Amino acid sequence: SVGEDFPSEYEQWLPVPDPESRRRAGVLLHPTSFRGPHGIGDLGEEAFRFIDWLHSTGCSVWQVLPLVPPDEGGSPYAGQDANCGNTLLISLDELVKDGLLIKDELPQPIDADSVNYQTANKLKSPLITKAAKRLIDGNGELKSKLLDFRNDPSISCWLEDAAYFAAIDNTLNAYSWFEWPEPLKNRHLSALEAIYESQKEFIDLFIAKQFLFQRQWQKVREYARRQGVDIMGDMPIYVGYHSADVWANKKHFLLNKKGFPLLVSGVPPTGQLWGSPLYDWKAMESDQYSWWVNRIRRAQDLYDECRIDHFRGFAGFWAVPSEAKVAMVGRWKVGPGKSLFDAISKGVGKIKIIAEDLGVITKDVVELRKSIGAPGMAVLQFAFGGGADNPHLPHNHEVNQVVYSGTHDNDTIRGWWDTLDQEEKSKAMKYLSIAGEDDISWSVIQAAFSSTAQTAIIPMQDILGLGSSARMNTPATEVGNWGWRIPSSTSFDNLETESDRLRDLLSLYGRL
Amino acid sequence: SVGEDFPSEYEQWLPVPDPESRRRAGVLLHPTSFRGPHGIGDLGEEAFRFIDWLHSTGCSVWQVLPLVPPDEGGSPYAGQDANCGNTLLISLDELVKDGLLIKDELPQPIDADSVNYQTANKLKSPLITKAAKRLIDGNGELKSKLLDFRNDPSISCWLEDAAYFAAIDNTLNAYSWFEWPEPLKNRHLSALEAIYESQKEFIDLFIAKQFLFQRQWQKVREYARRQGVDIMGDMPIYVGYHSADVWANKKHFLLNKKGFPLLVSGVPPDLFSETGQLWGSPLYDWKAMESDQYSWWVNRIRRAQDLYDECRIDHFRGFAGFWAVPSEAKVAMVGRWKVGPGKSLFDAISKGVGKIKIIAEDLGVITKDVVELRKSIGAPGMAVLQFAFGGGADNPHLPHNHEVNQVVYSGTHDNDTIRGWWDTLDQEEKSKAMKYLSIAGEDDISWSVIQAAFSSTAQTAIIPMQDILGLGSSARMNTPATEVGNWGWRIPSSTSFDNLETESDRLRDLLSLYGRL
Ligand SMILES: OC[C@H]1O[C@H](O[C@H]2[C@H](O)[C@@H](O)[C@@H](O[C@H]3[C@H](O)[C@@H](O)[C@@H](O[C@H]4[C@H](O)[C@@H](O)[C@@H](O[C@H]5[C@H](O)[C@@H](O)[C@@H](O[C@H]6[C@H](O)[C@@H](O)[C@@H](O[C@H]7[C@H](O)[C@@H](O)[C@@H](O[C@H]8[C@H](O)[C@@H](O)[C@@H](O[C@H]9[C@H](O)[C@@H](O)[C@@H](O)O[C@@H]9CO)O[C@@H]8CO)O[C@@H]7CO)O[C@@H]6CO)O[C@@H]5CO)O[C@@H]4CO)O[C@@H]3CO)O[C@@H]2CO)[C@H](O)[C@@H](O)[C@@H]1O
Ligand SMILES: OC[C@H]1O[C@H](O[C@H]2[C@H](O)[C@@H](O)[C@@H](O[C@H]3[C@H](O)[C@@H](O)[C@@H](O[C@H]4[C@H](O)[C@@H](O)[C@@H](O[C@H]5[C@H](O)[C@@H](O)[C@@H](O[C@H]6[C@H](O)[C@@H](O)[C@@H](O[C@H]7[C@H](O)[C@@H](O)[C@@H](O[C@H]8[C@H](O)[C@@H](O)[C@@H](O)O[C@@H]8CO)O[C@@H]7CO)O[C@@H]6CO)O[C@@H]5CO)O[C@@H]4CO)O[C@@H]3CO)O[C@@H]2CO)[C@H](O)[C@@H](O)[C@@H]1O
Repeated sequence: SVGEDFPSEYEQWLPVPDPESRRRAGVLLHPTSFRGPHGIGDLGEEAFRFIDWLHSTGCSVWQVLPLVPPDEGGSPYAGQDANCGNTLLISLDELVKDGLLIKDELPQPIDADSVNYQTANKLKSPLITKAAKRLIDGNGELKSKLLDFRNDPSISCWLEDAAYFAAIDNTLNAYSWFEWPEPLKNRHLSALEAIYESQKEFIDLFIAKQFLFQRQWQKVREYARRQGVDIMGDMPIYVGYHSADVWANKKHFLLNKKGFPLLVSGVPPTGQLWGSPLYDWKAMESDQYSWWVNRIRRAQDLYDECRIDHFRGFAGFWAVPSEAKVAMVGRWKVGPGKSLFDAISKGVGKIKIIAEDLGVITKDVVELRKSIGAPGMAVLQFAFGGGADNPHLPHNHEVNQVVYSGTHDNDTIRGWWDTLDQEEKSKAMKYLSIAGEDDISWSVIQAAFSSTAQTAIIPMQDILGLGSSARMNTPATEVGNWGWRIPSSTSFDNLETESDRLRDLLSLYGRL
Repeated sequence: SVGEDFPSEYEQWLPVPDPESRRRAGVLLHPTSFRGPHGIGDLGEEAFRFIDWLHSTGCSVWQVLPLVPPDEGGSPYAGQDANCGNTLLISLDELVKDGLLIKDELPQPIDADSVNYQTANKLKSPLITKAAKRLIDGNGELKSKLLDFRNDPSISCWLEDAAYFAAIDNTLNAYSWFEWPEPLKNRHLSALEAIYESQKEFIDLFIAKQFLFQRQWQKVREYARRQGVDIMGDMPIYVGYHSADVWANKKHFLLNKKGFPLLVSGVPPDLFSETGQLWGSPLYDWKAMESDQYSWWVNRIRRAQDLYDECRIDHFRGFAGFWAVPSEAKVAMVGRWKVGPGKSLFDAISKGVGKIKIIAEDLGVITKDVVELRKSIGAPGMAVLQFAFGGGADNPHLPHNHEVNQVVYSGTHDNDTIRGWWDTLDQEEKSKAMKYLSIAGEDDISWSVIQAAFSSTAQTAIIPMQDILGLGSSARMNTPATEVGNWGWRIPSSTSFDNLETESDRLRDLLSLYGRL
């Protein structure tokens, strides 16, 4: 009532910081990059030591690339399945702790300054198989947990299809499932029954290996939670054609009557022809988008938060005739928009998505992102072309946003600086606080941390001040990517200086 | 619909910047500070030269302090009236252009490094009176404009009361209107009639002088608009007791039956103040104001719209909740918090006046209701960089904590200059500032802070002229709670707007870099 006395509590009725608005920082590091003797990083001791080091710095987020089974080139983005984990991340030493291997069975260490997948597979897979076999042949607590995992409806809704798909793909010599004999191609019940009988061992071992992955990943996730670290995963909007995701869900994709894609993914200008099948969004509507709901439920199972690559495809997507050799001959199609996210909310509750929204995007993309409250991205490596309206410049950043120095698709800051255009360089020198070129990565890190963006993420390569040899991926190249590992001599114990320097900057910019 | 082709225009359907979100910068400079021969700055040629210089820098806002008639110490915040203009800002040269003075009547120039009000009044007021007399005695276009001004209902709703109040205050030897004889104190109709008869000349001259102020100020404002410069004024939430604002609107204030205030304004002791502050202004009877749809405040805002593009309101928190001290108290601690009018006030203003552009002065420990009210009306608050380096990294004045809908200052008229502030800064705050700011020579510390203001996400950055000129503590405009030596700063006599090209270039370069052009 106007003019009357307030209660005496008035003076303590102060604004409270919303815990959901807490400023934070983190590190982008894929677990393949961890040090160790078995040819690849894994979910063992180095994952826990990394989490400890991250906690020591004051960082509270760890971002990974997709954890799916990669292709032969190591790519997390050409996954063999959208929901399975990369079994080569399984730690042999952790299997010893679980009693499925004995210490004596572990292999002699190998030099692998970079990940060679074929070498890691040859070394580790026989032992992961032996552990899985011991698991299925036993009858204890661990076997009982395997059964709970296998019979859990939110696991079984993708795992059985994944395991049958893999067993068929293992048994058949064929390019893709389009070439499979009709009863297998089209999942006839008695054909699938016959596959279970004839490939029973393969199927049970595949499922056990997914269990072992789940168990180890979940231990890592819990450990991160215990040390005040959230994990942010990565989910590409599209899935590959030759996958259980498509084969077991044909009606949910734009395929012809023979199961061949009608239209494929890409972006216009030469633009890019990615060549993935496209979702049949109208068909998906008819079962309240169950396929996407299930995918998000799996993402929730693995990660605290998730980046979706090419988030713009939910508003509008480029569709290329499947017979085309290039992208420029396609059409833009209307995406599902907020009705998809409404269905997800109804199905799964609150989600934490990060929209990858880089490049030329349309007004509908921005409106959709805002309507669901998702942050977009700023990337400082992109800030110094054009004028002062570039959205990647700090003064243009938004609070509900994730700022990066760069992503896995960019060179390291040092490498980027090396090849940078003179006009962009002179510009960067005005915006950034730069001392020696040796320390350019720390200039950019400081600019990221000084941002109003609620979350700042730095690649481990930039914290280590590494050059172009440490770049994780060069887009559109098909060899020499995804192999970077933390140098063999750099232990998390050897990074106290870097931790102190990070912590000092987080303190200064209110991210602790 | 889903899955179908978009039109072929799709790829050009790009996000458009909202023109209302445009980043900008500006300068805080009160017109008394302009150079010139008559003891005080004025609304003549220096105001136009300043606008031209400001335009050249890329700035698009000019902020002033209240333009009201100040007290004898020069304070714009102890105004004699809430709506009148300070007639000492009237340019004598502009009166010559209007044919109301001849060049020969102008006084010999005086050296006045700082504004002395008594000196300016003695020099200028007789000539402003002579001009006003010539105006009222004439017939012609200018006389016709005077009549239009006087008979305009949105002028007359405050000007007639102001003019009668001033005529009585002139005629009577009394401390305040509380001491006036009852028929004058209480505005008896036949007493007011008698005053118009006996003080007709005074009243007509007062009104003419307000006309001359309005004419000159409106020319400055129109010139600014032509050069792409918005003017931001300043309106203190409360008004003084000895004013037409109170005397002519007694039922709108918390007064007793004798017209003495029941409760007066202040703030209580704080995290940052052991004793609070007793300001001692009368308080609004907000309940009574609600009953006529806040007509007094609607009229005040209409006058603010007439003078300014946008307006800062000092102690905006008083609209949500206000501290009320028994008027007999010698100490602020004795009061209590009362419920303010909240958004119903702003709704009434919107109905009465349309869209307004207010800036909320919201500094210090404020309550959740203040923040919610400010946000509900879309008003920006303030950040002041001089306050940013105490406490930890959650300090709201630090750039990383700035908001878009906000006005960032290096400092205000109540703060020292940046150079002066730096000189006396606490070693712990200084070390902190040295980490956050980009500093070259310490002589150029004001430019470090300017850069930090411009680099902010805050939509508007405002810099005192003293900081552009890199001046020290001698150029501080006001020291709060002191009663002598304030409000006097003038631009050094040597420094002309024709010789600030380097400063203009430097500002423009920073505005370009930070997207404020
Ligand atoms: O003419 C005859 C006449 O002459 C004289 O009168 C004249 C005056 O002398 C003259 O100056 C002039 O006055 C006028 C002014 O010019 C004009 O500007 C106007 O001024 C008004 C304001 O309008 C009004 O709002 C008010 O302002 C007051 C405040 O009410 C008061 O509280 C106080 O605030 C200041 C602080 O004290 C000061 O410390 C600082 O605060 C900073 C702080 O330092 C900084 O750290 C930061 O703080 C954060 C903090 O970092 C963050 O962590 C958090 O804290 C939380 C904790 O962490 C938690 O643990 C938990 O506790 O919660 C807290 C809180 O959430 O949040 C903190 C807050 O954000 O930021 C702070 C700032 O935000 O600055 C404060 C603001 O200045 O002091 C101000 C200033 O005084 O009053 C002034 C007037 O005093 O109007 C004036 C006219 O009325 O003209 C006069 C008339 O001529 C004579 O005096 C007179 O007697 C003669 O008759
Ligand atoms: O395994 C077998 C397989 O191997 C290869 O395939 C693999 C790939 O090689 C490999 O890279 C990997 O790809 C995946 C990738 O790793 C993932 O991150 C993910 O990437 C895709 C993205 O999700 C998706 O969105 C898209 O992104 C591309 C965009 O669509 C394009 O438009 C384009 O956009 C970039 C611009 O070209 C570029 O210029 C830059 O733009 C910035 C400007 O520089 C800057 O000025 C600023 O502009 C402002 C202005 O300043 C302002 O005034 C105003 O006008 O606004 C503008 C715009 O805001 O800002 C711009 C940025 O905002 O950056 C743009 C963003 O990058 O390129 C994008 C990047 O490519 O496609 C990505 C993939 O290309 O998913 C990938 C796919 O899965 O894995 C592959 C699979 O293994 C072979 O290629 C295969 O053939 C082989 O079969």
